[PDB]
Amino acid sequence: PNHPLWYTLCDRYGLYVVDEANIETHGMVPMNRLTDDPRWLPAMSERVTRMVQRDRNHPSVIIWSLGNESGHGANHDALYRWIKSVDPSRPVQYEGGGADTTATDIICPMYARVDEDQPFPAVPKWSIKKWLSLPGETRPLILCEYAHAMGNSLGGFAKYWQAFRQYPRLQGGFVWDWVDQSLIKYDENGNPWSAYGGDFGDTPNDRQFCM
Amino acid sequence: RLAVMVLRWSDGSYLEDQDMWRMSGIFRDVSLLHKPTTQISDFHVATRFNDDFSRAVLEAEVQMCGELRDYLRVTVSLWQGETQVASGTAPFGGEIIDERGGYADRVTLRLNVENPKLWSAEIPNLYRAVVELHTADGTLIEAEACDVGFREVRIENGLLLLNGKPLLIRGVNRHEHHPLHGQVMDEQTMVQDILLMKQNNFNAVRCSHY
Ligand SMILES: [Mg+2]
Ligand code: NA
Ligand code: NA
Repeated sequence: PNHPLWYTLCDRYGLYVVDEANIETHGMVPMNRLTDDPRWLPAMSERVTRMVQRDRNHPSVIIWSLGNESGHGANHDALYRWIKSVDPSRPVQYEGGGADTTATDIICPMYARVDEDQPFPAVPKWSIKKWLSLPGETRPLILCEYAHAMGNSLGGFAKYWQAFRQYPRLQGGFVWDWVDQSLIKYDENGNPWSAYGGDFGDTPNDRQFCM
Repeated sequence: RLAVMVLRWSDGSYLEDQDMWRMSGIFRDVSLLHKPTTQISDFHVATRFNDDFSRAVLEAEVQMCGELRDYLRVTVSLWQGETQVASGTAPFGGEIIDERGGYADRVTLRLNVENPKLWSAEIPNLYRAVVELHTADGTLIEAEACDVGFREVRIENGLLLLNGKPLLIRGVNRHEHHPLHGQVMDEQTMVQDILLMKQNNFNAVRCSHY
């Protein structure tokens, strides 16, 4: 959840917002180790319920998200249903565990390609066109993350938009991402320079991946 | 002496506007068939399966025409080669279907088949079903027969399934056409077509359009 002013500005200027619980357990092995564990349900529940209690009156918020990259655990299903009960006015989405689980109203993959399948075990990233028409699948597809804009990038951006315009149920996506997370450091003359992972003696680090 | 007056055009032509040569005549077989007065007038064969296709029930509905009699029987027997695999015998008289009763002139036979050999384009396993109309005592009146392929066709979750597996149709539309004989079909040409189709990785044909 963002600084509270953010939603007021989105209300007034007019932007659709996905409000997302502060829950990410990406580094767990497997990714759902905590989110499938009932002992972590109380902690997760508060991150979801208190966001809804804070932000539910903002019209800019159109979709609730259960968090990010935390696999798919029984705790997600429980909190999915909690939101659906207390606030029927907004769909709930969640990408973890393969982007089309029972804890999501929207197929919301990250970095699924337009035409090319990436058939990873357990959590495949289907071509978005193919994904829509998988046997029994009926939900809209909106990429929670796509077109990773790291450095000289956004190659093939037009391919997404052609697909979005052609397929009614491809309803767009959220580019990753808005702003480089570089930090300012200063040389011996006080001249500023943009720093990334590792430039602060931080180790292990993931170098320029913050930008 | 038979006299047949064949018209090229009729009100039927309005329903026969296929993209093909417009021809006319007696272009398929003519035959004489002798049936007994008490006869098999219709029969339907169905095959239903359990979830893993390790068990089947062949269901055969048989209809008769002629005089209804207590001594009449139908036997449906199922054959794989010279081996009889299942048999069922019953007198006529279907189950009650409404307030006025049932079909006295019908009977449904149900034959259990364990581990049926399944029919597909890949392996066209066939059984022979023989439908005997006969007396209780076993005097034959007449027999009809057909080839039986144990297969289930169904659409589930948006997939066309054959025997529980999603088909991939390598199909072709085929008209009945011969460059010399027009729209008259012969066994030799039909067989030539089927061999060529299968040799070229086709598994399906649409009877375009009749
Ligand atoms: Mg036409
Ligand atoms: Na669309
Ligand atoms: Na990053």
